[PDB]
Amino acid sequence: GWASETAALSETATPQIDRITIPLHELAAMPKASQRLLDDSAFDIETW
Amino acid sequence: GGYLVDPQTSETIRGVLRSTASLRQIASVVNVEATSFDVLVDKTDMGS
Repeated sequence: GWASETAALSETATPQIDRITIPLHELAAMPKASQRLLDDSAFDIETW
Repeated sequence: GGYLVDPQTSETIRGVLRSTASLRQIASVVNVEATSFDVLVDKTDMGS
């Protein structure tokens, strides 16, 4: 406002509000590995 | 301000009530652990 000393201040604006929807999709990978490798390949293929 | 307010969802997910009369009330149930059940019933009677 920058109100005066005797001004009888009125109502003022108030911000309009927006809502934004983050749809939260999914990201998937599926690698295949042979069990004859998983157990015979001393590197940890599971955690690799 | 419409976006600020969100409705209170529910307490549970309620469903349509469906009847529970099943004829298992008066019929005779048996606990069979085979592949079938064989009731043997003479279709006729003796003679005298």
